[PDB]
Amino acid sequence: RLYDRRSIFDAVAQSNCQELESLLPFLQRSKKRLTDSEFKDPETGKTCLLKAMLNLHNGQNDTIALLLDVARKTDSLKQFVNASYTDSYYKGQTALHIAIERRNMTLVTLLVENGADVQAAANGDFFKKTKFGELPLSLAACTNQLAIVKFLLQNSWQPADISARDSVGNTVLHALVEVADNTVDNTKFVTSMYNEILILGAKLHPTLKLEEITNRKGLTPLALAASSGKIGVLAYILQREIHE
Ligand SMILES: Nc1ncnc2c1ncn2[C@@H]1O[C@H](COP(=O)(O)OP(=O)(O)OP(=O)(O)O)[C@@H](O)[C@H]1O
Repeated sequence: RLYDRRSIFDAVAQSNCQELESLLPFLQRSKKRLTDSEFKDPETGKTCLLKAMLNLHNGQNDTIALLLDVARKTDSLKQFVNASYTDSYYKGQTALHIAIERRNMTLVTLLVENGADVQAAANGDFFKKTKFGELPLSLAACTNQLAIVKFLLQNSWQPADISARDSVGNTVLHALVEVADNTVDNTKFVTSMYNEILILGAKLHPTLKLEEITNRKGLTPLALAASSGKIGVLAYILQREIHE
């Protein structure tokens, strides 16, 4: 009949609802909400949904489901599902991001249909270059996740902005170029995903001049490849760029 940060986090990660059974009335009666400070790790920002996203057997976590649901019934749902990591390492990350990272269609769908921002920028160190993509779109795109990419743009609940730009003004095409490392297998996949995107550049916005967008440096996706030295892809872009 009561719950604290750990109590919930415990069951969520344990992946059981018998101990979550009755979370709503606590929140109802205590007028506390999963959203406010108490139920977050100030260090990171892990909300109980975010713990759930990390802990999942075979891709399953029935917690996620009777959790967005308990969040929805408590007047905090858009706020709850878009919660990102307050830290400097995993800065932008939302529930949605992880679902895409973890290549989970069933979870990425049961998430945006509960109102996940499909424009949330993965702002942290984790996504940056030190050894892109940044946007749920550009991410799925770059991870080779076409089945999800389509779901993002062609979405009935919330369309992904196909011509969006991250910090450093990079679109999905830029992102792809940025990922081309010249391997037989790499060039192939980037080429395909590139093509596929431009094809959806027909059905959804036959009006958009997508090939022509400039990043913060001021390069077209082609112009990037030219300097970036991704010769394989540059050849594709140019070759296709002649209607076949
Ligand atoms: N977006 C992410 N992708 C992959 N791994 C992550 C991500 N965010 C956090 N992690 C890693 O996974 C762990 C988070 O999962 P979880 O909270 O279940 O860990 P835990 O062992 O239960 O407890 P703790 O959070 O104290 O480690 C972190 O230890 C972190 O190193």
